[PDB]
Amino acid sequence: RLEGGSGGDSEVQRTMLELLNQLDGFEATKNIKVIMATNRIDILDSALLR
Amino acid sequence: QYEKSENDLKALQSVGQIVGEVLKQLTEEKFIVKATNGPRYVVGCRRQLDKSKLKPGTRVALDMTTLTIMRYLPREVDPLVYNMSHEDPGNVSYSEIGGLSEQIRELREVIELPLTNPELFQRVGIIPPKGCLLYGPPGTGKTLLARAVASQLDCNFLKVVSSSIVDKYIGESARLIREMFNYARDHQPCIIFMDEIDAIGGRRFSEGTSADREIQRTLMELLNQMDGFDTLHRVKMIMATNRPDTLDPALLRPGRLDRKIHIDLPNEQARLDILKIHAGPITKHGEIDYEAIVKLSDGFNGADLRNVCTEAGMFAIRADHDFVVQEDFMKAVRKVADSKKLESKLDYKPV
Amino acid sequence: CTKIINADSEDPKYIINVKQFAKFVVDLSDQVAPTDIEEGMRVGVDRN
Amino acid sequence: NRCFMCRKKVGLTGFDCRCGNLFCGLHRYSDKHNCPYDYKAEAAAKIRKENPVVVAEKIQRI
Amino acid sequence: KDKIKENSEKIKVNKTLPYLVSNVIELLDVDPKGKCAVIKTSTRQTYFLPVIGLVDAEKLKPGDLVGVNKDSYLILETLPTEYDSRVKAMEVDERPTEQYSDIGGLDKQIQELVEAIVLPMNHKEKFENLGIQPPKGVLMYGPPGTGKTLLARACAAQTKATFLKLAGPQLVQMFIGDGAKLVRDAFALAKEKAPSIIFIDELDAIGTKRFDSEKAGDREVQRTMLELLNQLDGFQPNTQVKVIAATNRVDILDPALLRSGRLDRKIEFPMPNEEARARIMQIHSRKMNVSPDVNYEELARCTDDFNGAQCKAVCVEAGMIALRRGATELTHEDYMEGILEVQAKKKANLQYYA
Amino acid sequence: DVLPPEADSSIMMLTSDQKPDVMYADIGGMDIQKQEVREAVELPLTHFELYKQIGIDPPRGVLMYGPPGCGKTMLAKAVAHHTTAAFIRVVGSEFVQKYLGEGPRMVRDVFRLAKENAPAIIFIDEIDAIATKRFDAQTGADREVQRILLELLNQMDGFDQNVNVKVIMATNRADTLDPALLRPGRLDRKIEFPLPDRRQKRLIFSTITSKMNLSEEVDLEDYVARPDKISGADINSICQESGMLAVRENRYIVLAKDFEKAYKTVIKKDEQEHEFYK
Amino acid sequence: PLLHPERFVNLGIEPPKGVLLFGPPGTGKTLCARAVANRTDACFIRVIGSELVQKYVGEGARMVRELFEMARTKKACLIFFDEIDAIGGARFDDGAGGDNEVQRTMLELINQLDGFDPRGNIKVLMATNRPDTLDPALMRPGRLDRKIEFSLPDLEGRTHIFKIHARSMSVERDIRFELLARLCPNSTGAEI
Ligand SMILES: Nc1ncnc2c1ncn2[C@@H]1O[C@H](COP(=O)(O)OP(=O)(O)OP(=O)(O)O)[C@@H](O)[C@H]1O
Ligand SMILES: Nc1ncnc2c1ncn2[C@@H]1O[C@H](COP(=O)(O)OP(=O)(O)OP(=O)(O)O)[C@@H](O)[C@H]1O
Ligand SMILES: Nc1ncnc2c1ncn2[C@@H]1O[C@H](COP(=O)(O)OP(=O)(O)OP(=O)(O)O)[C@@H](O)[C@H]1O
Ligand SMILES: Nc1ncnc2c1ncn2[C@@H]1O[C@H](COP(=O)(O)OP(=O)(O)O)[C@@H](O)[C@H]1O
Ligand SMILES: [Mg+2]
Ligand SMILES: [Mg+2]
Ligand SMILES: [Mg+2]
Repeated sequence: RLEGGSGGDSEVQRTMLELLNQLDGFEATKNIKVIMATNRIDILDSALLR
Repeated sequence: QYEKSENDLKALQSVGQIVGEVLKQLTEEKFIVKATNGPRYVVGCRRQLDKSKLKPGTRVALDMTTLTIMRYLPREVDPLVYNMSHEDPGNVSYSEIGGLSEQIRELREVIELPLTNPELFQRVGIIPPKGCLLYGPPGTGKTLLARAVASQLDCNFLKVVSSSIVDKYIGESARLIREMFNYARDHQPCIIFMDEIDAIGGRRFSEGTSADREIQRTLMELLNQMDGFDTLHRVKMIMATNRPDTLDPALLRPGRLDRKIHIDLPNEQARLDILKIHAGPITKHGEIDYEAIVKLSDGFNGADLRNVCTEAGMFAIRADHDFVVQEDFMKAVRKVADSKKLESKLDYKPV
Repeated sequence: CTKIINADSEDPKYIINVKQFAKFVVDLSDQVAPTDIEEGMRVGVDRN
Repeated sequence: NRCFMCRKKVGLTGFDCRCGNLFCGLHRYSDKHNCPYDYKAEAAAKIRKENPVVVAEKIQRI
Repeated sequence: KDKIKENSEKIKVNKTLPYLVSNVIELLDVDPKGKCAVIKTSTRQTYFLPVIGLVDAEKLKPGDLVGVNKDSYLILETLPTEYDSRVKAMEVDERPTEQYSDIGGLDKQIQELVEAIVLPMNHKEKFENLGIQPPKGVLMYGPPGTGKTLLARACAAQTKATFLKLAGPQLVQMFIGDGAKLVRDAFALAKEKAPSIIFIDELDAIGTKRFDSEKAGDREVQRTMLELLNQLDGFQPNTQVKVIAATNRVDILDPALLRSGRLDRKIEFPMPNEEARARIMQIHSRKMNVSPDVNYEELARCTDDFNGAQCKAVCVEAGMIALRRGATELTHEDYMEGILEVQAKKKANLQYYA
Repeated sequence: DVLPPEADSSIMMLTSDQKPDVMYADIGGMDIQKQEVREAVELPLTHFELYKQIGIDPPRGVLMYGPPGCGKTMLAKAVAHHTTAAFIRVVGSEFVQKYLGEGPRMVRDVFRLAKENAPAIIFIDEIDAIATKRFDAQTGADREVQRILLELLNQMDGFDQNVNVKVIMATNRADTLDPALLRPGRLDRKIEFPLPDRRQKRLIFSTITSKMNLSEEVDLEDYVARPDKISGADINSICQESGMLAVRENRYIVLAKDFEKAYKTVIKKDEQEHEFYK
Repeated sequence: PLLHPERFVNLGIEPPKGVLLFGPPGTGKTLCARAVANRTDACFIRVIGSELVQKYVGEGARMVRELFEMARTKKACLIFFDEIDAIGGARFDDGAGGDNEVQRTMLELINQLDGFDPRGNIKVLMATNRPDTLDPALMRPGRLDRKIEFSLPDLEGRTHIFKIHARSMSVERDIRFELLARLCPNSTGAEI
């Protein structure tokens, strides 16, 4: 999240913002899914992605 | 004066040169060199440079315009060193200091003896020690002892504050250590001294700040070039600090830091002795009871007793008696001893 | 533009750095008076 | 080395009052030696040098 | 004479004004046979000149600053060594006036200061006939409002040696290092001006008991401070500079700071007992038109637990208070009201007493 | 013109003569991990088709880690003395010059030379100075350092899976590192140099004591029984202290008292306890 | 003292350059700041209290240097601080690993405020809501001289503020506000 925010943007959270840029579209999955598996689950911006 | 004018006339038409190193010899007249400030070039000698002496890594002088090798020169001069090589003025021998003659002799075996008579170490067949550490309360004479020791050689001794090494750039600090150990590699019987490692020493940090990383890298250069791959010869390391507890254990293991010398406060006899030391050049009377002064003397640095001798002279200046009475001694002792109501935590556990 | 360090005796003989380029011993042009060129000053100098 | 308000010899514990005279710790105060200096005038003069006469933006140029 | 005229004439021509500075890196001597040297310019370039130029090999030393020709790359001037610009700011040039008659209630401490500093600067033969040493380092500690700035600016106001100031936080720099550079440049500066006294205030800001301290802060502060200790006492001592420091709280400092030679004499400052209060009020009541019916003893005994600053402040407010009614002289009641203002009265209804 | 591939290097391998003079049998008491590493590197030059027929996939690089002075370098210092391949020793933090990308340029210079010369052994000591985990900051440094991390990984991943280039890294703290190095394909063989045991203490004592005169009235095992949690380098300090002790006695022969004083010097600083805790 | 540097010379006094404001919020301190700045006739300089805390060491002090530089350059200039609690409120040292940098910066404001060759012609106006948790060094007079507070209007300040906030608006000619303020025993001008 914005921890590496105003102080440089870290080049990564922005690409994540493009990720959410695409997920915030229209798929309904149709037949397409996206899986994810991660530790350190209490840092990311999952509030918006819920 | 006309001769001087002719001298400058001849001096006018001399142009400098570029300084660089020899990378590798491509052919008999083709060489690969690099400017000290950046890129590299392909050059040739003149006719009679004695090209055999040119080796990969040597240093040479190049023509500015023609850009060719002229006058290959010896190693370089590392300005963090000359200010710490020909800098210290003289000093009285260790006869001046006293009270710790056990340690006085003890350093002699690790430094003076193994170079003067290396035969015995070979006869028993045991390698001499490498590095020694000095620790104890401030004003135990830690710096002073090193001053007396360096006062013997005075020419083959390097001294370091261990704090002027930092800089503004990313590297530029380890490299100083490199050329230090390389000059010390140049002269064979080199003595290195570093006071107050705790600035550069540290112990470790769980990914703190980046400047911490510059520091820790600058230290790990020491850890490498102490034991590392290239062994050392006639390179003695003397370290000085106040609290050893704040240092890196990897630096504290034997091999790098061979022996840990412990300095402590003076005993009664030591206090009497140092008191006699500073008491020498003092216009006084045949009335001095050193014993009573030592009796009120409990736990005072050599600089502390020096302070006593100073203050007693202060009371002597009071009333303008050019001589010195004994009572001003005890008065100054009471004052100085009173002043130590502000110094707590003077001891530190070793390591 | 550059920055001034100090002056000398009987003459300007000014010591100046540019910013990171190099430090020089330069002099004022005739378009100026040798009064308001005190040290620690940002001053414009010819490139040539 | 001596005072002037009581002639008591001192030495290095003397004082140098504005009036050019040395005093002991008892007479160092201007009210213990009748100091003949206009502290008030050097007053009205220091404050006048340190005090910047402010000017409400008016009647500047032409 | 004609010939020397011509040669000097050419010297003027080829010795132009613009020079590129550089550093004397080292000197050598090549055989077939005189001296030689190598230089680094300000442009990060090294040059080897066999012919030195308009300078003296004995005069030059490793690590010097010189004026060199741009194109020829020849040594043409010897430059006086300069320090950091921040160092130049630390110099003192005004020389204020704070003669000792202005300060009060600190006779003893004043004696202990003039002893430790003034006499060593004046009568060295007195310290030599008995012949031991002069002290090394004076410290002022106590409550903030006791007046620590007064002795500094006053003694500098009286003496004529090179007084040099210093602030606490100034030694802290953005980039790591820069404190060792700064302090060392300062001490060398006082070296250039052998009659030299340096003052340091808020010494606690740099002096602090080290400990297992993490990523930042201390990790340059103790470096700079250690540079201060070593540059102050120990390796290569000197006698051509005297050190005065002052703080508020003493407990944060390290032992090596207050050992016995880095800071020789310790001076505490107790607040005005009675007569120091009364007399200080009598001192700032020097430039004000005073009705000559005023008891500074009454003023003192009613002024309890104040400092030199506050006692000054009451005398300040009294004049404006009388200025409220436009009166010229003052009254004891005026000082009383100023006391009330200085004391920060809270409220009313405190009437169920008595 | 095209130059020889090894011209622009700025660095040389282990020179023709700088063998550290450390016999492979010199390290007393490291039979398991010494031999294990020796097969970890040299064995995949003599036995390869077993790796294809069974499938072993010999790791490109190996990591060493342990307490500070467990012979970590004492082993790599010896392997170079008893091998023939190209060897290049590498400081941990020499590529940190204040230029822009001189770090990754130097990494290119190194790995291009390693690929160029022959089957070689690149040794990087004290990788902890670089292989952090924390993050990318921005003052003037973590750009230049972490980009050299990236250069190291880039030229670390794709050699050919066929060139005989053996990478050996080692530190004491195998914790403050990026697990990107902890990946199959980059580094697989992980080796610690833990403290010795009674037997390895006996071996080290035999090897060390075998050099000095050692008068036969000194019982070695008697000090061996004291566990004391000693590191391997401490033993050498012990025999040193005893030796210089007898020398201080003006004696060319060692006795047991020099060893009593030995543990009374090195083994000293061990006891601080408050009995009422138990 | 500024617009009339005459009386203080004719009597021989120095004005208290250091003023602190305090009291409950929403009361008339900001308003006083803007009004004084209205007739400021001076290089008035805002200062936001949190602007000084930064990521690097000493840089905030480097701010302060430029502050007192532009001050000394601009003759007869005013400085305002606001909620200076962030700067140097205490000297927490029981476990001395908390706040230190803005403590050092606060020390720089100490020195460049008073000590060693005073500033000359400068005036300092501060204001805080909790003037209770501050380092006493700022509390020393000479720096923070006067302690003006703004209270809560008993019944009539609210009346007059009805005349202030009720005047700049359109209403009928049938005004009366004493009836109002008698109805709001405890309300500020902001609530007015
Ligand atoms: N005895 C005194 N006579 C006159 N002024 C005094 C006295 N004691 C304190 N002061 C006042 O104190 C003010 C400066 O503050 P002080 O010297 O008490 O220490 P400070 O504010 O902590 O600054 P520093 O860091 O220099 O100690 C001076 O303006 C001075 O008028
Ligand atoms: N098996 C062994 N036999 C003999 N000596 C040993 C042995 N293991 C370690 N040592 C001792 O330890 C030293 C080896 O150096 P050391 O192990 O400290 O290097 P290192 O671990 O790479 O140091 P660092 O990693 O802290 O830079 C030798 O001087 C040797 O006396
Ligand atoms: N007596 C009054 N007359 C007119 N307006 C007032 C009065 N008291 C308060 N106000 C109004 O209420 C608001 C609060 O006043 P002000 O901003 O001075 O309080 P503050 O102390 O600065 O606030 P805080 O304490 O939250 O920083 C102002 O915007 C002002 O318009
Ligand atoms: N035995 C002694 N004889 C003379 N001077 C001593 C003695 N012990 C200590 N001193 C004085 O104390 C100082 C010791 O300082 P140093 O060795 O730097 O200790 P630290 O590093 O703890 O400050 C010396 O300058 C010296 O004058
Ligand atoms: Mg090693
Ligand atoms: Mg003060
Ligand atoms: Mg407000």
